[PDB]
Amino acid sequence: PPPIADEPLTVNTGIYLIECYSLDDKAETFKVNAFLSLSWKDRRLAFDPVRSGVRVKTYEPEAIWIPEIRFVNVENARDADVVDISVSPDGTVQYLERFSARVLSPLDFRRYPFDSQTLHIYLIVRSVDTRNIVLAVDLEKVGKNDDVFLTGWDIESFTAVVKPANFALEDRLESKLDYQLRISRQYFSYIPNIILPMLFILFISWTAFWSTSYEANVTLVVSTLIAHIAFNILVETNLPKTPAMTYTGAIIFMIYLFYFVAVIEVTVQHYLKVESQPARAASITRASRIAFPVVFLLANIILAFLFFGF
Amino acid sequence: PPPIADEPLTVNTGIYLIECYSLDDKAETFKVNAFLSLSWKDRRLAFDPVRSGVRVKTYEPEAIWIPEIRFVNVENARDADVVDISVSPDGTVQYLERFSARVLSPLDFRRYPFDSQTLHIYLIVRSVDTRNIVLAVDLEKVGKNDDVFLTGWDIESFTAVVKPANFALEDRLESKLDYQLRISRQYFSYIPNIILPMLFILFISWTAFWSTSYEANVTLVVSTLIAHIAFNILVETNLPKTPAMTYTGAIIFMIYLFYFVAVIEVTVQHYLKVESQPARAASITRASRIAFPVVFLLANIILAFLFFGF
Amino acid sequence: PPPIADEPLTVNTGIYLIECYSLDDKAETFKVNAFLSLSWKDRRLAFDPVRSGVRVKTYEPEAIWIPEIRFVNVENARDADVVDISVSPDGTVQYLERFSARVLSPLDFRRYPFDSQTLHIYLIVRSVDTRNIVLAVDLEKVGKNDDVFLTGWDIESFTAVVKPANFALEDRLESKLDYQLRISRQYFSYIPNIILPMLFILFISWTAFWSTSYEANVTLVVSTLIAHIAFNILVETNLPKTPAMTYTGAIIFMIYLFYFVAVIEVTVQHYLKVESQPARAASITRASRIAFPVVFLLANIILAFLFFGF
Amino acid sequence: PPPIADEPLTVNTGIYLIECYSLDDKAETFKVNAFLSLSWKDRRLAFDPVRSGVRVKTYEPEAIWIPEIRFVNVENARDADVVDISVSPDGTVQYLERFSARVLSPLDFRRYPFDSQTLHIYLIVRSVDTRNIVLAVDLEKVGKNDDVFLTGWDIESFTAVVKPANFALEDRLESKLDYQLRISRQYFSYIPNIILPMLFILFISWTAFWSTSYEANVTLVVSTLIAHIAFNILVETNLPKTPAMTYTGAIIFMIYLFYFVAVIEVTVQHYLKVESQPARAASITRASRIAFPVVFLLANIILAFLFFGF
Amino acid sequence: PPPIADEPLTVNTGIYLIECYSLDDKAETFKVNAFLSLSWKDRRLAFDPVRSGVRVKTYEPEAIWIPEIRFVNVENARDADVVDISVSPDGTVQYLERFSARVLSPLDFRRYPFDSQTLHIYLIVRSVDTRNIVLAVDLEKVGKNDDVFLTGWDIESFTAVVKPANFALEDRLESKLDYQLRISRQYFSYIPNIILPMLFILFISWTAFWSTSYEANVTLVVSTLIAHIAFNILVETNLPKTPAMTYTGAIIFMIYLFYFVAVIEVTVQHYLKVESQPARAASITRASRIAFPVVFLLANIILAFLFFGF
Ligand SMILES: [Cl-]
Ligand SMILES: [Cl-]
Ligand SMILES: [Cl-]
Ligand SMILES: [Cl-]
Ligand SMILES: [Cl-]
Ligand code: NA
Ligand code: NA
Ligand code: NA
Ligand code: NA
Ligand code: NA
Repeated sequence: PPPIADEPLTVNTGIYLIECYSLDDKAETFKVNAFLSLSWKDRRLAFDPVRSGVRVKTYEPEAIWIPEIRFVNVENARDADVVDISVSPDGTVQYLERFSARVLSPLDFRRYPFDSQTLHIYLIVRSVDTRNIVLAVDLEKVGKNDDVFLTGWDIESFTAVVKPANFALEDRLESKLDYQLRISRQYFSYIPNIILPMLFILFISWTAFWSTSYEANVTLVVSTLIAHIAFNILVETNLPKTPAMTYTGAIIFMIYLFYFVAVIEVTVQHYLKVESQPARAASITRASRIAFPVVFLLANIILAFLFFGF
Repeated sequence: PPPIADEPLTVNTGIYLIECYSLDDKAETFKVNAFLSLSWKDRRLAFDPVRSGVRVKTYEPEAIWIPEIRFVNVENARDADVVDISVSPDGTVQYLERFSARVLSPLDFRRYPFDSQTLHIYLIVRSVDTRNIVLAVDLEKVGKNDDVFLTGWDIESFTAVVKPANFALEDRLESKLDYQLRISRQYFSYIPNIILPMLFILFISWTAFWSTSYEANVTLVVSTLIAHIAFNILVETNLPKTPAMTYTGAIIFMIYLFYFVAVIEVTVQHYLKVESQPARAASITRASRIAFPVVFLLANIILAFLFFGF
Repeated sequence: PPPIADEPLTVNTGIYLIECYSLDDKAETFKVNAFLSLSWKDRRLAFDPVRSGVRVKTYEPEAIWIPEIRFVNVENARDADVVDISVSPDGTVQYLERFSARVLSPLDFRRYPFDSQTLHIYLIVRSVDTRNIVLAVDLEKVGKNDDVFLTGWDIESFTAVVKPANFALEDRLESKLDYQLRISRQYFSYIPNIILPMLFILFISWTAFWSTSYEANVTLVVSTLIAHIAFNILVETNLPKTPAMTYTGAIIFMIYLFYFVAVIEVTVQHYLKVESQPARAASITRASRIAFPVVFLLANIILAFLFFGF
Repeated sequence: PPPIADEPLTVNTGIYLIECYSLDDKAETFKVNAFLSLSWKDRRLAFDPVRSGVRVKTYEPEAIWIPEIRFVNVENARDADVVDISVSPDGTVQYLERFSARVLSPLDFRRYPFDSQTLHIYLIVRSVDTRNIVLAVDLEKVGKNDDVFLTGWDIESFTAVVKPANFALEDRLESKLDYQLRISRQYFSYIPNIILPMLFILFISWTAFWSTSYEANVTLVVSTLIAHIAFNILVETNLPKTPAMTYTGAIIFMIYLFYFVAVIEVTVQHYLKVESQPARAASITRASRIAFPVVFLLANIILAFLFFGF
Repeated sequence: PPPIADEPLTVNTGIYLIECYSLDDKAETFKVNAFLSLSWKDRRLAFDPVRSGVRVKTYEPEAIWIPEIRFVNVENARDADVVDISVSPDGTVQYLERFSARVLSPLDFRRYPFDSQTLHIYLIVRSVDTRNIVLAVDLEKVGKNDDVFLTGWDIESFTAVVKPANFALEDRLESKLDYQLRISRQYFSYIPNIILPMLFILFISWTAFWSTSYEANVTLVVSTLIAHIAFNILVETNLPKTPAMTYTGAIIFMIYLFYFVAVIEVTVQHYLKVESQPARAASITRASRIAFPVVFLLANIILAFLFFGF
């Protein structure tokens, strides 16, 4: 029994995150636990304060027409839980439900660890006989409770883009709001825990340049390579999968490449030494001692700028 | 209380994916979140626009006969959620539910990474006293929302094969539509991340051909073999299980075989050198230096053609 | 309000697997998605075709007495979903529900990979005042849809043992049918993927018999042992846990035993060589070169016959 | 509407395990699938066999007063499913529900693998105006179906301690029965699969005592130590976590300690040999050859007795 | 139909943990299974003991007004299960439900293993036309059953902070109680299982200081480094992820740093020895033998005090 008039029905909306949690990097989902606040005008149940004796009149949800607002990027039926429905005398209705749902928003991992994400929560409504359109009421959208937290993330801001998207969909108009939760990662624990030790085991690999012992060198470079793979396995949890070209993935690939050309160098130095041209051998090792750290430092700087300064 | 007439009842159907997600390579399932749109003629509730005063008359689902359309390859009861039921005056009924369900469709991994899949969603309906038959209405089947995504996949097309399958089943006719979601994988991140490093550790194993030191060689080939297994463990996540003969599984098996015959070679060179026939030894190593990369490049080319050009 | 007469009430039953899936080797469960078809005589609602005008009369499940058929080995409340209830005029009732449940049936892993399993689905019904007994109707038990699949398994047959088990249980008779889904494993992908590489790394271990260098030998045998454990970790996914004495577990244990006695041999050859009896040393190695592969081939043949030919 | 009389209301209880499954060593839970059988006297619905014409009168659960029996150590709302309620003429009521629930009972891992556990299922009931007390009826408690199984466990016995615990709780009497499922582990598969290979890799470590080559020895002892950690990783699944001092944890710790003092020994032998006192070196190695296996055998015997004979 | 009077409505509350379980270090959640006890005055259903004949009058939850108390930090709809509602003659109502819910409370890992946590359970209630305020009744808050246990934790105390938080929220007053479950970890099993073996493999690394053999030394230090990473992988389960600067993470990082500077030392000793200044080489090794254990002991002491004494 929808409200009837000469104009499209506007439904004011607001979201208020009480809790947000479980940012699943793998499934690209995150659970949320919030207030939904709908408000719209329905003159059909507008009433008299004086004859009825009360400034505001509450109703059970079965009793009156409540618009079919629905989340779009939500993986399951939401845990709907009505908290209040109250009608002002002019027929404005104010509805407030608590809800929780796991939301599906894509994450972009290219600048990880130093990435930042912008999670989305969409809301559609579909038209009936009246055209129907949603819009944001900011006093009730200021959705962050002060206690909200994503462990490992700084929660920058919770806002909504005020202009609804409206479009044809299976021969009816539909209106869609985009709420946005913006976050940036807490990278620094990674420096002690991931980047420094990989660099250490890489440096141990470079020690072989001051050795001339081919068996000491192969044992050196290849055993460090095993250590490197083992350690990569150790931190495999903090290196989420993408089809995309990640930054960290880049520097890691580059490290495998350094293990490779170090093996090539050790082999060349041993071949030259075996062919009785010790001069070229020890010149190539003595040169490598500068070359490897430097080309690394350059390749890191290029690769850093290429992802961040671009 | 089914509609009654002289003809089999046709039910027009349409699906509209709002979101699809969670392509679980292991379980061969994928979750989907879509519109179902049923439409069929029921003259029994056909009505007069003029006496009733309205062009279209809505009904609650309890009120009227709605056909038992059911998914076939769905792992659980679907999260049904009716959005609209409306009746046109001639008695055509148009029904629209939102639903989400994890769908079970087999995946074929033989050409992985470069595979493509064609996920299915089946729809049966079972006959009552009237014969009952489903058919696709394309204006409401054009199921992709522009925002649909499977991370790591390009979503090619969403279509339905218009001819229903109809068949006897426990002494009743049944009608079955096959909707098809076609996808191809985003392989390229694999090149930096999986194939190149395996090839590097394999090349490091081939370095042993320029060495004559048996201890340097065993340490070389066997330590690279450990590194190889470690690395295979590292990417174990991106190498899904099959009973079938995979392409990537083929090249991997072939790599183990190369580690084996390299060990055989190193051993032969050392045995020959120990038996005072250094000429045959260093001839076999000097030969290996060409043979190994080449037979590899051939064996890869054969193996590639065998899976792709066949 | 149960049907009343002078005889035990027979309930005809049938199962029709639409889908089966998720054979969880760990939990020894497997999900199934099928038709249940109950049929039984109730003269109390037998009726007149002519006065009522219809050959068959449908009823909602609340309206009439439907026997409490229940699965036994099912881990949760089943997803019951009634599809049809129809009454023939003599009072025979034909009931058909779609259902899905994860079923608990033990698996026997002793001959794995080459095992075969026989999953079970039991059905009990408990007596009221009438004695109650189930029995199978084969036309509705032929439960395989042609599309049914367990990835990695050939689905041999779906049948039911026609004689019910009937027994006292807490002072009432109970009747129990046993449906049986028989399957055999798709082993062959394992040969390239598990058994050949383990054999290769074992052969690399045997290379040490042609070496006399004690450091080359320890590095050889012990580094292959690390590789072996690493590789076992790699395929740990395809080696399911049992309290029972597995065949594959046997050959694996035997491989560890071969690494051990190879270490013992290498040590003996080195001790003999150190005590100035080179003849006994090189005789023991030269002997080992035949002994190890042979005793292996024997021990595998015995072990194979012991599990399969017994 | 509770039964009223001059005495505390006794409720006879019985449990009948139809299936038990999913002994989760980690969560210390286990799922169970059984009969609950309640029986109690209610004269208010006692009735006349002759005027009513029937020996026993069934009732729907809504119709009459059924005591609030509740499980204590159960992690979720139980899957309640009433099977029968029947009233004898004197007013004794016999109630029988099927149920399944995952139960939380602590496990004691100190003697693992050879441990045995005693899982619990508690039942409380809370008093109303009548005092209320539970007690066990053994004919309906004999809860094992012959088919019950916990893979990897022998199921010793299912019994209940007949004396209820009764106590004040928030100003009301409460009665609590403790049913007990006793089990002992199937250890033997562990001998081939865990303990023997660890012992082998440890013995390989002791081989170094017959070597004087320091590089051979460090490669020996340290490479076996890597193998040991790898293998411990391989069986990490069968070594469940505790805050408590496990037996298997003890022997494992002791093994690490043996790797350590073997490294210390190899180092001392090399230091003595380097300081031109070969006599003390080879005396210490020759002594170690006996000492290590022996102190191990003693330390294992002490440790075994300390956990089992204590 | 809320109670009406001149004062804000107080609702007395109490929680009684029957069981608590599943402390998930990763998700920072923990399941709980408890009593909720609400009590509040409603004169509208106050009644006469003498005319009605009973001291206390029970009601079904549908019958009367029960306040919307709701958990805040709970991840799903709670498994509500009403046990009793009883009304005293003056109109005080006493309500008691059993419930279970997984609770979301952050954990602080900085002092792990030796950490202690303080889990929270919040309770809000939102105002209607009457102002509404919660407060704790201690006789019914004493929530620990004697049997409660978190394996690996000592359960210190269960209490509630008696002063409610009250605040504006979307134009209504809200009241919020904070129950607190305090716990401290059972660390000691970690000493045999994690810290001692890491220290052992580190000491093995220090053995290299008494060796002058560069190949023995590289094999020593780098192979212990592989062992260290392997072992870290082995205990990866007991080292939970944080964005924060953990203590155990600190000592682990410091251990990687010791492997690094030990490699640097071994390299320096070999370079000095190669440049014909053996005096400086063996002086640096002989110095290292004291330096490494000492700086370690200091750095551990500083690090310990920095986390604990600060
Ligand atoms: Cl050399
Ligand atoms: Cl050599
Ligand atoms: Cl030698
Ligand atoms: Cl030596
Ligand atoms: Cl040296
Ligand atoms: Na891992
Ligand atoms: Na893995
Ligand atoms: Na694995
Ligand atoms: Na593991
Ligand atoms: Na692990």
